[PDB]
Amino acid sequence: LREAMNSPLLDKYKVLILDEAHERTLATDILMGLIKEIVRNRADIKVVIMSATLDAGKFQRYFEDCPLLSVPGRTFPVEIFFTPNAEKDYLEAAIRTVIQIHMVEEVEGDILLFLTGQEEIEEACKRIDREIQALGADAGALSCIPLYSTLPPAAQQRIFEPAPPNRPNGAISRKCVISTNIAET
RNA sequence: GUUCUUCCGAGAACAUAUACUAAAAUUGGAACAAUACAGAGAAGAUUAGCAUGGCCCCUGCGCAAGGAUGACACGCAAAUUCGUGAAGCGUUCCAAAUUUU
Ligand SMILES: [Mg+2]
Ligand SMILES: [Mg+2]
Repeated sequence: LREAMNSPLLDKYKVLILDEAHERTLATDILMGLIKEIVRNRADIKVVIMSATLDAGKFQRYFEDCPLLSVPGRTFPVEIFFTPNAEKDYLEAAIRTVIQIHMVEEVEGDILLFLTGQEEIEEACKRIDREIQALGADAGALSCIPLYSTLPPAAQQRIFEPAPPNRPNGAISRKCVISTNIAET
């Protein structure tokens, strides 16, 4: 967007590629419109709008029914789960969920819990620490790591830390990263 | 006033205090007749009665018997006095998802 404001037809460019279109950022929304305007005029320049989300081909219309290419490719399959009734206090549920997983799941792995913000990610750390201090020696060590966009560098760097070597009884120790949408994308 | 005295115009005896004192003038207290109008004790109703009480009477010779069982009684039915533990308070809140030039 900064280049176009000096050179409206993007004169240096032959093939554009507007990646990650799903994120729909103010930079991107402006671009797309001007770039469709460019697709008039500079009638030699290719445009390849990529999106990583499956989105309902609204992009396909917008650009004069341009051809849509679908490419699959995840790495592993994921299991999805729901609560059958609707819990009325989600943080009490989330905290309770973390403990439940820590105790019952036999597979090694870390827990990534999505909360709304620092008023909660700093509460959820504390309260989850309380119940693991209650569960004592049998349960594996759970390490609770907050993660939000304004943590200083040293506090962010924790997330790279590996789990304990687990307790001797075979109880799986785990890292629990509690994070806003910074862990989403 | 009437009977006696006489020197004669006075004397003596008898007789002794009635009457809400009115032909009045004033000033009160009871019961009558009845216009339009409704219903007179007893835990639904139809209804004998006998009591109880007292600054309420009437008829009755009356300690008999009657008057709506004479009437009234008919609710705010409030009268010697407390003992317990919680909670506001003594004046006082509420908070940053991601991120780009
Ligand atoms: Mg009766
Ligand atoms: Mg009678």
